[PDB]
Amino acid sequence: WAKPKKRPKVGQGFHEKAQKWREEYLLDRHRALADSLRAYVEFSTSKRVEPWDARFKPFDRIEKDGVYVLMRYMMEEKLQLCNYHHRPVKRLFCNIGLMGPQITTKARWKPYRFATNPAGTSKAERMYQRDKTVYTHGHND
Amino acid sequence: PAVVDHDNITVEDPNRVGLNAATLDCRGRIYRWLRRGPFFQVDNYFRRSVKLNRDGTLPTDFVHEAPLMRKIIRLAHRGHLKAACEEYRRVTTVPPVEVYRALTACCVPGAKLADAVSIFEDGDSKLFYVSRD
Amino acid sequence: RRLTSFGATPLVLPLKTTSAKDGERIRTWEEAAAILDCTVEELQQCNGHAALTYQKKESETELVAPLSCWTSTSESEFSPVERVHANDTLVAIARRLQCSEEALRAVNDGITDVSGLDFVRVPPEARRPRRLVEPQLRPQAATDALLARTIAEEETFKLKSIPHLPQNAERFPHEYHTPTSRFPPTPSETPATQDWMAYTAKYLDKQFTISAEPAPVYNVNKLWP
Amino acid sequence: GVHRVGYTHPSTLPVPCAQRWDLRLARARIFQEYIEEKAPGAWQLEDERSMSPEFKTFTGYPMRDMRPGYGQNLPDYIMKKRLPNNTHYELFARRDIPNEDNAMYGKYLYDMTVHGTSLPSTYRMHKDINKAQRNDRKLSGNRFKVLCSSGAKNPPSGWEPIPDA
Amino acid sequence: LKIAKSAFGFYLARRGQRKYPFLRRPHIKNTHSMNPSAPYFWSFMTAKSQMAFLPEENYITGDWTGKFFVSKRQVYTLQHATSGAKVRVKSFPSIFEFNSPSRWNIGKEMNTLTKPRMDLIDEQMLTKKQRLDYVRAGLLPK
Amino acid sequence: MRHIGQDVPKRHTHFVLESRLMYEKSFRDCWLHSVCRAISQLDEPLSKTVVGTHQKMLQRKVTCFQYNQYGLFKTPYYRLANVDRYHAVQGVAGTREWVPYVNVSYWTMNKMVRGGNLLVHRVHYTGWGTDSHLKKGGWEHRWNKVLQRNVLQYSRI
RNA sequence: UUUGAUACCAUGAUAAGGAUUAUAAAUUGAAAGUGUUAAUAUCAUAAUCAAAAUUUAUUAUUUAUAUUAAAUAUGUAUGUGUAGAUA
Ligand SMILES: [Mg+2]
Ligand SMILES: [Mg+2]
Repeated sequence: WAKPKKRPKVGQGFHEKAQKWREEYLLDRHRALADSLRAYVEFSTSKRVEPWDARFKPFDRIEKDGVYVLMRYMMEEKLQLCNYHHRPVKRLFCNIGLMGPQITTKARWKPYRFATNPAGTSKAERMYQRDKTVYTHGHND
Repeated sequence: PAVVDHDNITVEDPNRVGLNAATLDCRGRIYRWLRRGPFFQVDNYFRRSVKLNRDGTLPTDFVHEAPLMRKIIRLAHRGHLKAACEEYRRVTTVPPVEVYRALTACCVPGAKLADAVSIFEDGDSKLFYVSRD
Repeated sequence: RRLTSFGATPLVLPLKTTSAKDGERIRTWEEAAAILDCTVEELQQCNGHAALTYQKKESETELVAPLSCWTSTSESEFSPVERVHANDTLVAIARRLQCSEEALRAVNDGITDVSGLDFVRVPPEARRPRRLVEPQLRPQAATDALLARTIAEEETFKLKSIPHLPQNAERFPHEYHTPTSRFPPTPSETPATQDWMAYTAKYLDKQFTISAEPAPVYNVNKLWP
Repeated sequence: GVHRVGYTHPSTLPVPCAQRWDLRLARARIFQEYIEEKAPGAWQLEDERSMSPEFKTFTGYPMRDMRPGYGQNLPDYIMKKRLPNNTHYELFARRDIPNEDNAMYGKYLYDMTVHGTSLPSTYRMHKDINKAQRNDRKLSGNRFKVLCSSGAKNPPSGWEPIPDA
Repeated sequence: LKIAKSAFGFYLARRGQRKYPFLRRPHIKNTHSMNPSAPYFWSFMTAKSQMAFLPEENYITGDWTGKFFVSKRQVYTLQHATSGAKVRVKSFPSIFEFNSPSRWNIGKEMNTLTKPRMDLIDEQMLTKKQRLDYVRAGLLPK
Repeated sequence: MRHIGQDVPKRHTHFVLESRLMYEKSFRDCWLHSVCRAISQLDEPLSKTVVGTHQKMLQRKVTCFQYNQYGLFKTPYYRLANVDRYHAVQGVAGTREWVPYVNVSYWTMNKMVRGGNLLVHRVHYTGWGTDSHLKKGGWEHRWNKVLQRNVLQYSRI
């Protein structure tokens, strides 16, 4: 326990600098916000890779049978309306009921960050190639 | 002596009746306030107003409370015991003898005795024995 | 048959031929307050419209008495009519209301079989009647006496409605959560869903004869306890 | 299932009988009870921890309700909540204070009844005694600091302070 | 404390890096209060319900002479932009003014419009030692 | 004042008195505050009698009234400072530096226990204690049992 | 007509820190002193009741199926479990 040294005085013309810096940090933040809203909505609106992990069942099965039949003829329209976002996709599968208890229990789904890739994604590197200038919390393309 | 105006309360507090925590001389005042008895606020408020006049007259007749007492009497004469008792609750000042008369008279036909008695005992030796009539 | 204080039917003071003060119409406040035996300030509390327009009650049609001035009648207090159960006999109903059966007939036109009736008229001779409305309930005149100023301001500012939600709010389900709202949200209902037979009848096979699976006439409590 | 809750009025049954919901409304009038209209039927969850004899923590009563969002903010919480009046908070407010005896009586009162006089605090007395001791040898390491300065700056007509050396 | 930045430098001990119970740290220093989120924009560090009324601090409560700065939990309202009146907030070193009004601010609290910890650093409020330590972390050039 | 003739060795002890007054103010304002909160935030109808435009109106009227009350004490208890009645040492409650049933700081508890002033009993430093309840579920369990005998053993009416 | 615990010189007192009294009916935490405490005074009101400004040796964070609802509550560092040095 030593007596606390006194803090030096503030600065000369640092009040102006702090005002200006915060001022235009805010002005910048307006466009950063505008842009990230644009990005967020563009992502919600655009298609995604299929959410289910095909390495497990009932998904591994050849695309001409089983769950894929159930999807092509009964669920297709809906699955496309929600753009294969993993949350509504999993919910639709619960509500189709012809799988029923399996969706959470036997079936496996891709992890969050992989399931969020844009449809067409070929290489894994894509997760890291999305824009970092934008504040969407990984909800941006 | 401190006196609180309930009409004029301001942030400035010109009469300086509030208990200021940090002023000069405050400490013993604070200590006094923390020692106060369970009814202190209530008792002081009640005894600094509401006291027998120098003539031996009851405090009972006040201009601002008069229509309320009238209303109680009126209600009791039509035999609404509960409505009357519910208005008796909102009385700030000692109610005139006429109120107690009305209220007990209302208790008679339904035989309510417990209620007649608690009315009487309320007006007597609490409120200066207005009830003893 | 004892009456409760201030029956739920409001005493109304019409303007009409009034006192000899006019013999045409009632006018001043202190006048109607002398008629109804109440303070003028109460009389004004109750009537917002007639208090805002003017004090001379210029053009307004009537006055409403303060709740303490209302008188209850057996007529307004007790229900005139009685519901009929599926199994009901005139004997049963009479026992229920304590009437003699003949008295029950008398008001009901000597009817014998009650099977085609929703309601049977009750004789004034009845010992146990129903009260029209729960007695321990608070009359609305009282709660509105609490709010008098507000009710006058409602008229002054001409406030029809104050919208609680923004225009499009139902479109965004997770956005407007009032702090009375609770999870999990309930999905909107669906017509045939309650059992497989109903569903089958409506969606799958439409000539299916049994439209729903047999419904016990008594109440089935689906969330229980 | 998603269903409409339903109620059969006893007049319509092929035997009249008193419906449990009707009874529930009776019970709500008697002990005046808030009926939460938005209470989700799906959310019945007992508190496993306290309500099952299988856990060492078993009190027999639902200690907490298991609702994640629930907060001191909500009108529902406010309506069933214990006000701080006359709880331990009040007890602390009154009995825990810097000189505990000032809780039992006015110091001046006590002092004047027991001793003939008001007595200074021990600390004050220490500074007093010390001044007396060290005023006896050195003088004039001192200063004159009062509450009100006028008494020194214009002293009364008399008052000729004894010269010192 | 080592350095006294306020009075409390004299009264308080740090106790090393000491743990406090969850969400009670004695001093509320909201470094995160401006922390950009597009999708969470209306739920983050704002009112939990959009049907809540604006706080106390958006209103003139009593007879006032005037104020120096308005509080930082005050929420920016269309009138803040439009009226063209002084809007100040107490930040450090001194005060932050909203000078350049935008509708993009509207509906958020000024907590959220004022960056608590600036990327800007005064070299003149720093000891030569502290400046060294800020060069080590790769903040100040040298 | 201005350090002339100060009676107590630590000046800051006075702050403790100030604190007491805070709690007093809360007793004076709690009921009021909370009612105004609950009536303000209520989305469902208030009642049968007060609904619709009347309710909206009354809500705003109330929160307007609550904002107008100057000096009404709204500060949550965990944000009030805990300071010793003896040496005016402070500690964060819920931390090992504040001792709750005596309401003194660690520093004073230590001083007072070691020179015998408090009457306590020493128990092995490493366990739960002599107490059955603490021995079972630790701090949370004992907390619960206290709730149980303050509240739950009553079937309220 | 008085002057110290103050932002300021103004003595006391309790921490941490394993290195050879062992098994039976038995404890793996010590005195050598770690801000706040009692005789040296002779610059100054600096103390929390909210919503606040990182440089300080002395601190065990959640690492890939599903991820922000009530007091406001953390946007940042994917890089072959990979230096030196440490617990
Ligand atoms: Mg020492
Ligand atoms: Mg102070």
